[PDB]
Amino acid sequence: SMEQVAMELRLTELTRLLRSVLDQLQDKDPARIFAQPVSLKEVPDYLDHIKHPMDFATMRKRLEAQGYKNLHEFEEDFDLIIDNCMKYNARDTVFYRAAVRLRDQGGVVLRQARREVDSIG
Repeated sequence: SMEQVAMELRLTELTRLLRSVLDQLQDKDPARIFAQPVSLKEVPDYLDHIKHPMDFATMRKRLEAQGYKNLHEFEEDFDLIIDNCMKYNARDTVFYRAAVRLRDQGGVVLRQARREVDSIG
């Protein structure tokens, strides 16, 4: 139908905006601490601690499959990256500190993306 097409064009444009948001968030992680999944070879007990792992590569796969229906879903995944890290790692670690900086800096980017998604429908 023409409606299914129009909906698909909306999803495509959302995907385009989320791809730019993702790029901006990931620049706030210059050390690449959140770039890839925590290695189960190197942290074999990770899944006893963290039930829903997340990382930027895993978000990017979902994005490119147009697997985010709205910004709320995408934010949920970003929040898991931060929140998982802040639980698994102690406060006095480079990892926890990197999460706090990503959270603080990403907030700005996400504040305007919410306005852009409401604005452009």
